[PDB]
Amino acid sequence: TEEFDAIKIALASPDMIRSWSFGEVKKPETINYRTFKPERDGLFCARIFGPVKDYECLCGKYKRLKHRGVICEKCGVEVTQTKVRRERMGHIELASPTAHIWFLKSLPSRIGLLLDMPLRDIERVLYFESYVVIEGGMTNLERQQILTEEQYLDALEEFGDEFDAKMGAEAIQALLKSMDLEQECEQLREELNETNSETKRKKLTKRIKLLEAFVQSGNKPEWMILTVLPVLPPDLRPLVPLDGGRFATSDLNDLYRRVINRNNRLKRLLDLAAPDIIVRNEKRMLQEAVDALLDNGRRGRAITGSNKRPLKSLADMIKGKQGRFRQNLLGKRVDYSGRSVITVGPYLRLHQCGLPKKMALELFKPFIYGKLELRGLATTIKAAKKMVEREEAVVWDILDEVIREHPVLLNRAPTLHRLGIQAFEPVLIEGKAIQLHPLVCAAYNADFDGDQMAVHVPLTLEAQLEARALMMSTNNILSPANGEPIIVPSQDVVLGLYYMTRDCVNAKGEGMVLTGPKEAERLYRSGLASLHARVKVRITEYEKDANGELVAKTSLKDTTVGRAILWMIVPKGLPYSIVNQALGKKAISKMLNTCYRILGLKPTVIFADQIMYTGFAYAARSGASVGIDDMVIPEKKHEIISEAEAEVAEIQEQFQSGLVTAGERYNKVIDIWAAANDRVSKAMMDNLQTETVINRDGQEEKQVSFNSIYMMADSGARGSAAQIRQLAGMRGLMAKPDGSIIETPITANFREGLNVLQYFISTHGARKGLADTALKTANSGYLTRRLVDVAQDLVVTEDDCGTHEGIMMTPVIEGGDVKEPLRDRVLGRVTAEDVLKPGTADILVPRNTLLHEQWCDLLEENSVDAVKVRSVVSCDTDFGVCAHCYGRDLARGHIINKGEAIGVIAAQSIGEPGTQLTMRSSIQVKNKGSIKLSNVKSVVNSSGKLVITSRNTELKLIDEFGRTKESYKVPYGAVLAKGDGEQVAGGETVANWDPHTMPVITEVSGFVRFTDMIDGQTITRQTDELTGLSSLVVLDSAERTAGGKDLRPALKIVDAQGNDVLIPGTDMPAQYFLPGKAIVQLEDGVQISSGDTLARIPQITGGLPRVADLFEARRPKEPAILAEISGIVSFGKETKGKRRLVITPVDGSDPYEEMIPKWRQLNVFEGERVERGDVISDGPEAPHDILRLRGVHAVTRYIVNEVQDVYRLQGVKINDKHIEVIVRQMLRKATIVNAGSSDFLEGEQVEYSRVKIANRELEANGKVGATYSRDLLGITKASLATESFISAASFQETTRVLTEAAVAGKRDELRGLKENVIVGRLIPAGTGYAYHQDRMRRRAAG
Amino acid sequence: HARSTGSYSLVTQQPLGGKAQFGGQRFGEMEVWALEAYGAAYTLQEMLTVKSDDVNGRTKMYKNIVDGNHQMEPGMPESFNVLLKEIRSLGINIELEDE
Amino acid sequence: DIVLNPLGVPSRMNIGQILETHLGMAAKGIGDKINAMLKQQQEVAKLREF
Amino acid sequence: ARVTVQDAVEKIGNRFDLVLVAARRARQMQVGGKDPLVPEENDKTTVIALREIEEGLINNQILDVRERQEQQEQEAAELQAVTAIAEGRR
DNA sequence: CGGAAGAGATTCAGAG
RNA sequence: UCCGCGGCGCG
DNA sequence: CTCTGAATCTCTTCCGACGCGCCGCGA
Ligand SMILES: [Mg+2]
Ligand SMILES: [Zn+2]
Ligand SMILES: [Zn+2]
Repeated sequence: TEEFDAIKIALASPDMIRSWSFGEVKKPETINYRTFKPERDGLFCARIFGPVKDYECLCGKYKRLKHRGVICEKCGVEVTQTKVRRERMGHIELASPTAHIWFLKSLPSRIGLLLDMPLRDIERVLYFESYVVIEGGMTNLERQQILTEEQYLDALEEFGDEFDAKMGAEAIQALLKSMDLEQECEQLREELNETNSETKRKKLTKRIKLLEAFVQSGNKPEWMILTVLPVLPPDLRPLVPLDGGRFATSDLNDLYRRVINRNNRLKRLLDLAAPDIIVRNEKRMLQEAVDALLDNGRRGRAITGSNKRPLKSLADMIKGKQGRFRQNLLGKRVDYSGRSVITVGPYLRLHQCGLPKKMALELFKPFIYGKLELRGLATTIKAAKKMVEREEAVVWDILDEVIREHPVLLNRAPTLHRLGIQAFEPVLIEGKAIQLHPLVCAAYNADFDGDQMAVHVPLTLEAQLEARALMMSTNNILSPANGEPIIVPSQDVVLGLYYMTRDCVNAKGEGMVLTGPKEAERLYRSGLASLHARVKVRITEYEKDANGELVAKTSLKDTTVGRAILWMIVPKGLPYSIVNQALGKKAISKMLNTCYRILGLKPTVIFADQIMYTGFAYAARSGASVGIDDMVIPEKKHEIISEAEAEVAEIQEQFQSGLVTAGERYNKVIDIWAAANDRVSKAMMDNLQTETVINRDGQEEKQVSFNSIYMMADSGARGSAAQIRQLAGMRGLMAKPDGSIIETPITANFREGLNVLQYFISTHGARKGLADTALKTANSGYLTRRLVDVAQDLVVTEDDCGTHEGIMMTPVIEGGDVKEPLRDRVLGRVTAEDVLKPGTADILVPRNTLLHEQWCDLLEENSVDAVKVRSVVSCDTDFGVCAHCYGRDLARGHIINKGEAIGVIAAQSIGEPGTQLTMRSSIQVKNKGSIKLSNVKSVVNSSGKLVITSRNTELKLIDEFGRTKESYKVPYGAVLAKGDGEQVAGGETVANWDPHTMPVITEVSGFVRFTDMIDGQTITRQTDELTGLSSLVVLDSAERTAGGKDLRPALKIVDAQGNDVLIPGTDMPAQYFLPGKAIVQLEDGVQISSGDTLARIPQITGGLPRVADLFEARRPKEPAILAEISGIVSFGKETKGKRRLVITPVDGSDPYEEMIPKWRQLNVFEGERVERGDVISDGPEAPHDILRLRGVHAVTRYIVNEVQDVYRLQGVKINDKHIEVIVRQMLRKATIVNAGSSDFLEGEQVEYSRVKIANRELEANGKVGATYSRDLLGITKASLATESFISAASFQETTRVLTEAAVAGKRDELRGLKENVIVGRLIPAGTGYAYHQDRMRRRAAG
Repeated sequence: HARSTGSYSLVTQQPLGGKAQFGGQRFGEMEVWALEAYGAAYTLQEMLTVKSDDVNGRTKMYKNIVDGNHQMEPGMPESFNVLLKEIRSLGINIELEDE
Repeated sequence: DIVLNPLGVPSRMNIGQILETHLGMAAKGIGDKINAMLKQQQEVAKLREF
Repeated sequence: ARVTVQDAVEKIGNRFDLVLVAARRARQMQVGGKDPLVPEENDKTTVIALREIEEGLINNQILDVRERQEQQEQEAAELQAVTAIAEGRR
């Protein structure tokens, strides 16, 4: 229509709004009830808003279009269409101004901070409680002075008419119109440069920028106080009839009426010369009425109606989940849709869904009209309608003709991830249930216990082409969350295949030879041999040769009849070995995956369908079933339980003799019950799992049992070892609601009856779990909404940015366990640098190569330990990411195509598993390797051991090929029994430490001499009359005297002559201070060896909250402090609770001082040389400081590691890319440290793209570029921080962002996805992307 | 339940909700994100503008479908005009640019 | 008359329902026998003792 | 019927570009009424266009040159018509 | 309700 | 031809 | 002994899935 390019917002000038309005409304009247006609000058006055009916005058003067576009003479109504009623806005004119409640009440008082006034004063003047002052030079009274009534009278009775004092509305209007902007701008900036206080500086800066925003928008600030108030058109605030002729009035109409009434009252009291207090009361009521109209409930008590409910003001029509933004602009209701209960249909091919005939007829009724007239069977739409409503079977023939290639979309609420909507080619069935193919039903997360599903039909041919090419289920084989296929069988299919491939030691026809799988099928179907019988069969297989031909091979192999039968369906090219074992769920999954990699898409689809058919058929023929005799109870159980209860009695009587504390008695009982439960479980599994049967020759032999429940568990079709354990073994301990474990475990299994007590205590867990999931759903949905909002802008916009930067990928290893191999972390990513063959300079993998499966296998063969890959966070693309930095698209297998929206994919991929999350002294070598130290400094002693002065060293055990095997952190001062590079074996002790104390280490031998210490002041003389030998303890600051304050207890080391030995490498003396409350085992004046120690020192949350805190950039409550500077630590002044630490740079001239608290244990002893980003004290880690110290790569590695850790603990797989993209989206805001020659002001928040572009052009013309630091804002703030104010207003805090944009004079270019979705043009992603490129070229041409 | 076409609401001009009113299903925001995950722009545009809210575009679409031509002409969602009128009535001036 | 999937039973742990099924097969069993014992129209004393 | 389009996508490479090309081809086949280049077998214009691009007979540049030559034919008809009108006036 | 974040007001410590 | 509010109900 | 800045305390505001189905009531 109007083809707008952007949207602009600003304050409303009163002349502008008056120009909008086609008239003023002056009375609270709406419509007459004798005749349902609007009253003139009323809220629905037709003379203003136009006629109620098309071209119908209120007077009845004219009735048809012959006079279209003329006014009546008897009345001012116009001969036009009713649509104008929707458009035209009225206006009302107030006898007094009124503050617009938004600018007052918004969290920063924009008017208040503009005028520097406290909000209490502003409300006390605007609400008519006090006067305020405007000054004249003859009076000492200054302007903006608050003035109470007694002060008002006191001032006026001496200086009346010399100064002036007014109430809130008029005074604020006059003040705003009586101030200049440039003078206050310059005074504010001069104060900013002259002042120092950071609070004062930030207030000054925000005022400066507010004034700059007002001047650059040119919006006269006084406009913030309304003087003329718009009237919403009648249709948007409809008055709707009711039964009995009543009418429901929209609350907006009542608020408007009240405001009209108050305005009329105030004008009448003014024009008849009322006394002062009366008109003041009336105008205060009018101001309150306007506040109610705009934002009822925003201040004080909310207005309410007869229903005792608060009325919904205008602001409530846009705020909240019922608001206009969320309810209608997004999430429209749609035509051509249906819903129905779903149902299994196994006879369907993969790509076709069974759609009830009635729904098809209803949906395609327009298409049927069309084709029926086209084929000449019906002449007019009435004929078509009457024919289709009579269902003349020719309509059924036409209906079968129309849909033959017409895909439809199936959707299941909630649409957790994009698989939730899929496309199918319909097939017509009588009945009323929609029939799905079970395989895709598994992907839907759907079930068949009564889940409904909704169906939409695309209209246009471009739309149906999109549905076919993109959405058809034959395309969505690979999940976006990971590369593994999503179309995977379960339940009966897996059970059937498992039964079909399981062999037994002796069966009908064992040992015969079959010339081909067809004969195997014959012998099975003719009943002369059972599936399980082992036999030799001649089989042909094929392989993809070096050229790409399917070269054949034929041979005899040992197999089972069932296995040959299954092989017969396998397509050419897969090796026979894939089948020749007991096929579980995982085996079938990897079989489908290997089919998809070796062959194309369509052979895999056909293979899937054939698998489904054969599995179902043979499962049915199997007749597997569950019976009460199957859940065998191991007869050992009674004995084990008697033993356990005997031990319980023993420990209980041991406590009865008082030999132990009750807590340890509880612990012992719990331990023995757990041990007994495990023993019973093992006995049950052993008895169930295997059984003895006679062989062919007549002897007993063991084999895997065909017990039904065991077969179901072992196949992986359904159930688990836990459920089997509960079914037959004793189910064990259970927790009280506090999470503590009841001493008496539930002893009876499910097969025997549970007593009432066991059942009752068990119900605790059941209701805990149900409440748990009920609550978790909401948090998961909320989190997903957030992630989507933050990442929705990001789209692949170019092929290659040309960045050599990237991140280093190594396998994730914790505590000697390889939690994640390198192949998974690097598959599908592009090499940032050329990979070299280990130990050589030869290039193994070139730079900028997408690492597919063959490259990963090659990397594994050469045992490459680390790779460097391109990352989303390191991409140089502006307003997007390049295809090479993102890498392989999980859903397709190759490099991602241009124009794909990746952020939304990542957001859904993170959100969906969230439904599954839960929410309420020595080192031993594990295996062979070599010991290496990551970062260490070590000293060796007379005992032959090694003691370490690095506080964050890690042992790493390395493979003979240089790959890592194990790694473990080692505390300060631990003792080590081995040198670096020595060989190690499993179970070998290599290092030791006391975890219950902190030592202090002396590197060189010598004679200790106490220094800077006095007994009873810095140290006190412990003689442990109750414990043992003499000792000395440093007196804490509360215990030490003032003489012990500046004297810091220490010991120097001296030579044999008593001369103070120097540190071996520095000019500092070998001086070792004793921290507060430190303990030393040695007295003054004793010898100590090199590498020897003397010091004694006194020394979890749920997954979903943890991930929420990570992505919200939450500051941890005990932030570890790290060295902001490279230098030497140094002590200094002391004060209450906090120590004045200082770091002194080695070469730098700028020391820094920090208020390090003393209650946290310090890891610094006045000798620790330290570098930037090194830990000074431990604790939870603050992401912002990590970013400041160690850069973007450190923080991205930290975030990805934590999120992957929690998810892998749950067992869900999510590729790192979807976390890295979120991290890059978090990282937009930067701050300017110097402007160079740029126009940017210092300390401003700027989007990283803008400053990057500005610096690039600035250096492109040779000027000094600006410098910046990047700030990790939380995802909520980062989503609100965007320039696209429309998206922000859609998301949260609508009033705040609207006010901010309004005062700013913001403009949004409508470049993201959400904005275009609101507007309704094509999104700039996917197929729409191309449409935009031409447009932008035209916009470049324009 | 199934709805090809029927009644339309007064204020928002969107189709009615619920079986009793013979309304259509709701293409909730989660489904919109699902479409955004695909490159399927055209079906999204059709879902929002023509099928739902364009007071004239859906008439044109009905005409063309009856005629057997699967054209499309996206106008402007009337709910957007409703939002504009409410924001203006609030006293905040908002307007389109580059007409 | 009705065919149910067995796979649900171990994973939902509705073991009791299987027992119900068994009792059902027992219950109608007696019914069937007594039905036949009635259909042959034998002496009521025999069915009384049964 | 068409089980999958993946071969056509391989030919065009960009999946979305395939959708656009097939869309315009089907548009001109339906309203313009130009006949399919391959047998139709009671299929629909959509799958017809998909097969045609699958055979490599139809591609963005091929559409471009076809549109160019059709425009040249139309303008030749216009010029010959106006020359005939002038000959009628003379 | 509870938890988290922001803004304003009040109190304590350090420096003069 | 309709704005809801409250309530249960199934996903 | 006093003043300013920084830190701490108090008060106020915002947020805690999507989807359908019936019943009642309604200044
Ligand atoms: Mg279900
Ligand atoms: Zn008139
Ligand atoms: Zn890049």
